Amino acid sequence: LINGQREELPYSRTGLLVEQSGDYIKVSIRLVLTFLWNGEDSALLELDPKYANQTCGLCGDFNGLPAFNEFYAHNARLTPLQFGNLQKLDGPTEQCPDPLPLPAGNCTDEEGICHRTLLGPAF
Amino acid sequence: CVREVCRWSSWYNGHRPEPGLGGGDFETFENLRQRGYQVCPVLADIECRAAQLPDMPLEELGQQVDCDRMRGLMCANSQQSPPLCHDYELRVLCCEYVPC
Ligand SMILES: *[C@@H]1O[C@H](CO)[C@@H](O)[C@H](O)[C@H]1NC(C)=O
Ligand SMILES: [Ca+2]
Ligand SMILES: [Ca+2]
Repeated sequence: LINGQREELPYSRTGLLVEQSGDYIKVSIRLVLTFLWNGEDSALLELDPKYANQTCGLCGDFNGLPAFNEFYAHNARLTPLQFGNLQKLDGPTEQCPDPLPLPAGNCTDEEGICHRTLLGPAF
Repeated sequence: CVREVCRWSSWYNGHRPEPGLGGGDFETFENLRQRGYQVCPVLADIECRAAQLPDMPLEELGQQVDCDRMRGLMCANSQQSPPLCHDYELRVLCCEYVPC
């Protein structure tokens, strides 16, 4: 939907172009952003360098320091559940809950498939 | 013959609210189903309360809690001053139909 109207891919205008390119739907706004969306799970944002330090969201602060500035709100270090819940936004008439922590893990990489592939020659 | 037989449930405190801004208590029927707590598909009324203060009612607390028969109970830290919640729990009412 572009400004409330359905459009047929690709839709192109000055600065903006949206396409069914490849396996995804890609929205590129020139000098602003690149948004890839496979349509089922993945979704990837490329941002200009000029938005360094001026962004905030699940994608982080874009200041370049990974381990010190994302999860420290009012000097208190917080957790992925907390960080993902701070960046929340309900609908006008919606009260979505907060998902509760999942219990401990199991399985692990028994057959080594993740270690066989990820650590394999391909990468 | 068939007559409705109905009764209350027990108390369900499946979470301990977390200090901070995004914290609080989120006691939802879907979470109750996931955690293994028995959730009746059909109900008539449910009752919420604070687990640590089992006398003074919800409105006497004055905190912002939404507690409804279709969803459950939710208290968010950021909506209250101080930005915190109490440790709440709730119970539900289950009614079936038994032959006379
Ligand atoms: C990044 O943002 C922090 C937040 O206040 C600021 O203190 C710092 O000077 C900024 N640095 C750059 C390089 O933008
Ligand atoms: Ca950072
Ligand atoms: Ca609780």
